Amino acid sequence: ASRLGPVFDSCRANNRAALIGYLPTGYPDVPASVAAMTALVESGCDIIEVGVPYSDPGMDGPTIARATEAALRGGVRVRDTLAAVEAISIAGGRAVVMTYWNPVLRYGVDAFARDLAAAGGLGLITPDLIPDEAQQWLAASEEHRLDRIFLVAPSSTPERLAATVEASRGFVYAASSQAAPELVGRVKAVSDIPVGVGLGVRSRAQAAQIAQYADGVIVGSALVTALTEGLPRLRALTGELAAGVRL
Amino acid sequence: EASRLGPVFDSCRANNRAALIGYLPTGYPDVPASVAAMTALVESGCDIIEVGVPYSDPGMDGPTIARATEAALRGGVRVRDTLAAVEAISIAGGRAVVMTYWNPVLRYGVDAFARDLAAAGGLGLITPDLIPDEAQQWLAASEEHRLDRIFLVAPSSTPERLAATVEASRGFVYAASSQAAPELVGRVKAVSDIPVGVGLGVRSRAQAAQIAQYADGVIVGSALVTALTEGLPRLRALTGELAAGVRLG
Amino acid sequence: TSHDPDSGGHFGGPSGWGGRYVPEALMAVIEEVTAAYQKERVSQDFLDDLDRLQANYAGRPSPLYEATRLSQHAGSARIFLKREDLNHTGSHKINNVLGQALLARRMGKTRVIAETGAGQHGVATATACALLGLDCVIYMGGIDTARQALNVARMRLLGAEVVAVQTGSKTLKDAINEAFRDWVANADNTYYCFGTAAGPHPFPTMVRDFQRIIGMEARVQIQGQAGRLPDAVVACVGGGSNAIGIFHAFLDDPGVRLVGFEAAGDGVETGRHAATFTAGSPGAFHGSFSYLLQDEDGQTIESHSISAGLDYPGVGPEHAWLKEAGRVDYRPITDSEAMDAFGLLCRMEGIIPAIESAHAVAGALKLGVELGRGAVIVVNLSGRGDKDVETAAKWFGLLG
Amino acid sequence: IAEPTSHDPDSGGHFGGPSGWGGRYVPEALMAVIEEVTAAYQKERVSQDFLDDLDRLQANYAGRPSPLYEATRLSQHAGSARIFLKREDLNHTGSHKINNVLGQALLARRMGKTRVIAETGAGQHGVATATACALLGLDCVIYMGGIDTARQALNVARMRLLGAEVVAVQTGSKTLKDAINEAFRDWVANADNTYYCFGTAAGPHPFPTMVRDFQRIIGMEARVQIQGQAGRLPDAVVACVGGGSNAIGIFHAFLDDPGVRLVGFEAAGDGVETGRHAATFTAGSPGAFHGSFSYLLQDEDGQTIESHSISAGLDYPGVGPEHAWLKEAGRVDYRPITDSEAMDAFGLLCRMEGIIPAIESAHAVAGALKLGVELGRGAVIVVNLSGRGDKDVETAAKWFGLLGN
Ligand SMILES: N#C[C@@H]1N[C@@H](CF)[C@H]1c1ccc(-c2c(F)cc(Cl)cc2F)cc1
Ligand SMILES: N#C[C@@H]1N[C@@H](CF)[C@H]1c1ccc(-c2c(F)cc(Cl)cc2F)cc1
Repeated sequence: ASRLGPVFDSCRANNRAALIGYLPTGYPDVPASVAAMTALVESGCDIIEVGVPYSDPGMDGPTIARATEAALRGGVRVRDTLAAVEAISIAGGRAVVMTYWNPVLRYGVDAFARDLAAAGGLGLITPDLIPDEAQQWLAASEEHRLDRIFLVAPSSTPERLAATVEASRGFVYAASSQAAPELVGRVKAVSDIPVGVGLGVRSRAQAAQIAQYADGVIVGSALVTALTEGLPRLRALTGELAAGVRL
Repeated sequence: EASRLGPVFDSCRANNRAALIGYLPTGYPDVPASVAAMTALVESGCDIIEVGVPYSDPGMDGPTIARATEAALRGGVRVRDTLAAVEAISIAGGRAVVMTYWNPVLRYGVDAFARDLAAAGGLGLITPDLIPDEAQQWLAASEEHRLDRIFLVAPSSTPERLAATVEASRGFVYAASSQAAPELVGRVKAVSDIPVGVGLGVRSRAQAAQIAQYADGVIVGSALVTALTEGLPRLRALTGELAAGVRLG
Repeated sequence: TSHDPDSGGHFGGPSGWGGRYVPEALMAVIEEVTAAYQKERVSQDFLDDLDRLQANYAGRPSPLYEATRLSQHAGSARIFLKREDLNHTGSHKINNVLGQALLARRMGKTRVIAETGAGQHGVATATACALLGLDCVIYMGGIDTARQALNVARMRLLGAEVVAVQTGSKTLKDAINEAFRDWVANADNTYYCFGTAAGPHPFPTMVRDFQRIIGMEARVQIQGQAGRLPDAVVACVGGGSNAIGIFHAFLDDPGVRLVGFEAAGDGVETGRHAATFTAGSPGAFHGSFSYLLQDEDGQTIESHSISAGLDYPGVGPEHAWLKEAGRVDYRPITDSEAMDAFGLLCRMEGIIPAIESAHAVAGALKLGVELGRGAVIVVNLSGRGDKDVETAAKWFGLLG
Repeated sequence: IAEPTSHDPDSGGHFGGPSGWGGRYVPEALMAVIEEVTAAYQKERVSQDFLDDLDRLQANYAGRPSPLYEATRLSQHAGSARIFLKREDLNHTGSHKINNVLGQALLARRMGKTRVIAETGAGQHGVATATACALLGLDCVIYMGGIDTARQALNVARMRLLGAEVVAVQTGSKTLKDAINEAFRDWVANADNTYYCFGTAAGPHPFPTMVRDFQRIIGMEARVQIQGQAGRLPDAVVACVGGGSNAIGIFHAFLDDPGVRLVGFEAAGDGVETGRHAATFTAGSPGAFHGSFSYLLQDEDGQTIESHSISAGLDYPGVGPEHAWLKEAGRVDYRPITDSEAMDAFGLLCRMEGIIPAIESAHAVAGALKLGVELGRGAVIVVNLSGRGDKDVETAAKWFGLLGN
């Protein structure tokens, strides 16, 4: 089974989807970001996406890209992300790391998987790593018992979607009007792996719309904006999002 | 048959002197003021007057003449103003030739310009950018209207072109230029007895005296324009000094 | 096909140079470009269309000139200049954009996007798009659009749109990132005309194949004028397109040295350089595994050079393979060295070189001193320096 | 091989009679160096060693032969005629002018001259001269109007980078025709060691013929290329006409071809009726100017009228004498093109073919489009694209509002 298997299992048994919240390490600073990720656990986040700020995030929207620019300006390091994963685990949370692949290559693919597992991390979301280049990652993924969350797109060919879902473990990230549920149907037609959907969820009503067909609701840009206004707004927005996934 | 300027050099040679040849451009500062200055040159001892036709692109002219002809054209000077100046110089009892680039003459009409200039009392024509190779129309018109043809020779002139240029000249030959000017006159006098005028940036009486030793005529132009810019009293004063310089005894 | 990568785009097998380090959202259009290229790569109608444009439109072949007055400054060696500066648009970049624009119309794409630094590749792309009737959008760093107003108007006169990128450091690196995001969203009707021999498969191979004509011509020309193969072939290396183009025909010649010269800026010891091989390290960047300038965590660091075309933190993966294989050596050339070669080429041969190309000339002078009298060195003069006259005038104090 | 001399002037440099066009309207102080240049050129124009040296420079250094490109996307605007562009824009330095300065600089070396002087309008020929002078170790001095030096700061530095010296002419109207006057005065003083590299097919003998010969390669190449690509001789060969060097260079190979129309297009500025133009043949009259008897813009007294054009290369009050002869003989027709017609063709060639032409060349392109409408579908017109427009981008951008305020 997968490390996140039990997480989605207790979600389906409660007639709800999983709330998956993203936050970048080191925004506005490293201690403040860890305090915010701990707040996500307290406020009802099932899975945490701890993002590694990268200097050239091509797949990141403007809100997240400007927060990782600020975090890098503040001097965030890759090891700071593993410190946040350790803090989230001690607080009873469940955390995966989302990062571009070059920081992993610089760290060492086997060494990063080892230290990520040793910090309590459960998986790795790789937006710019396709299974065709994941030879080293697949080996370290199995050796250290880590989930590998690959991404699929509305433009994925049937041969590539099946191959990408076959290579995934834990859940499949489906990134993008009705193209999001159609993409989820293509995955569920070839495998029974949970599917996460993140299209810029913004309110409680939007979280329920995705939760009608997706196993996990991925929220990222909205949590960063809430954290900019303040920490109390983050737990308030996360509270509204936690109520939407149960509807 | 003798040239129009022939008897002038004969008389100058008899009095043991060189001819003083003065240049002034028509219409500087204005047309009446230049005519008054050309008249003053006759009154002050100029044997021959060079009446310059201002031209928009005068390559052979120095900076003093160039700025003076620019100002004359800004004032709207015309080619016919030069013919009127020749009339005034003839009326004042002087002798005038016209120095001009060839395009104004071509525009006016070569035979027509020779006719009207000869009528106005003109004696000859100085052509700084007309070599004998292009002077077929001009040779015919100068013979028709009894006008002297003053071509130019230079220190760099080949022995063949120098003889051809002297052969083609009537009146006097213009030698335009350390020791280049006397050597140039020696080359002309080695093949002909035609009078030779020397222009050399003459500016004082002593310079005119040096040239009068070996040349038949002393040509002064830039220094006269500079003096006219000061005024007619300064121009009369300078012309008297130059008239004294050409006289050797 | 002897020096080509595998189906995944990897040079050297287990080393893994190149590949496709892109998101899945872009793999459909990349497989579409790879299939289209491998189909037209062997179509005679495509090769005939390209040859007609190269000859009648771009001015190929470019000449090979022996700069005899440079010899006394190159240790009495013999410097031959591959005159890519005489191409249409003024550089070797016209070779790449003619092949990709022809391919884009074979694919049915109606829109072409391209990155650019100070404007050379953007002008070339707009030139090819106007020629073939393609909608063209150029992405340019906001810092570059502010001080390159005439190159912008140049692309604008050619009928292309120009977008100033204000994200990131607002330069060439960030313009590529923005064209990437554009291509992800518009891959149905848009083709990405990349400007150098990097990026994901098949772009490093495809661009090299389009630049191969430089080396093929230069190898025929040098044997005709000198009677033998050269002792060395040198070129400047930014992303690597003009270098790999002239290097490729000589790869299997045992006696021919291949030296690429990269921008060292103020010096490699100063952190204000662009020497990717001299001071960089392997990593994944812009869709390929190659060398780049990065810090201890793998973040892209800023590059500095008086050249615009060599002001790039990365380098093509096939060059990283040739460096590992020991076939090509890569040496640094500083700003000062390049400008001395710039002015020397102006005073000695009357050729005003692109400041990028002057790095190759400067390295050729140093290499001619090493090899001695009579040595034959072919130098790829990638571009002309009309775009750089103002920069060079300030350098020598001829302005004021 | 030395090409024949069927259309040459007489020994005095006169076209169509011993009192026809051309000749030498220069002072005697200059005839020594002109007879020296004439003798040197007549010896070298038939020297196989000289023609080999020039061919070697034209091929490996200048980039010749230039291609002949059929601008298919222009046909719709040219009455469905077929427009072929002689791509002189691809020459080294970017214009046909490199053909002229290479031969004359080689000739200056053959003569033992060590110093070369030249005029320039907005900088194009001065850069070309300085280029050849750097290549052949000659000292270079460029004369340029003070108005043009202040307005063309980069071309001055371009010439200094090439090792040349620039002198600002602050006399007269301070432009092209006054830089020529200053270079002429320099030659009279330094003829012993100085060669005057004149920039067009005008001036005294032998310069109209010599400049024409160094540009005849354009027409020789084009006449072969047009037969290979079109299968027949063209219906018309056209080119822009400033002084006339690029036009006469492409015209010459087609002179004895009976059915090939020859049309030169001159700059009409704001319009021939507005007095702000440079249409020498259209609004000028015969006269002697800059050493030759030809056509020039002059008033009733024979004074030179200032010329105006949005292009700097066609901004010249005169024209070469061999063109005046070909006009009188009826071989070549000369038609005007305004600033707007040229800029319209400038932008069209940019959008349709990706070629940014020199504004001088845009006049020829504009006239080719008009000629294509007159000649109709299928007509084959060869256009001399005399230069590239990188120098004219700033002017064209202001014209099309691409710079704003
Ligand atoms: N994920 C991701 C990354 N954000 C940046 C750094 F890796 C972004 C990126 C991805 C791809 C490219 C790319 C390119 F440069 C050229 C071509 Cl032809 C195709 C491409 F797909 C560029 C930047
Ligand atoms: N006299 C007289 C005239 N002052 C101006 C008008 F004609 C001056 C002049 C004379 C000659 C030339 C000339 C030239 F343009 C090119 C060449 Cl190659 C040789 C030349 F000699 C130019 C201007």
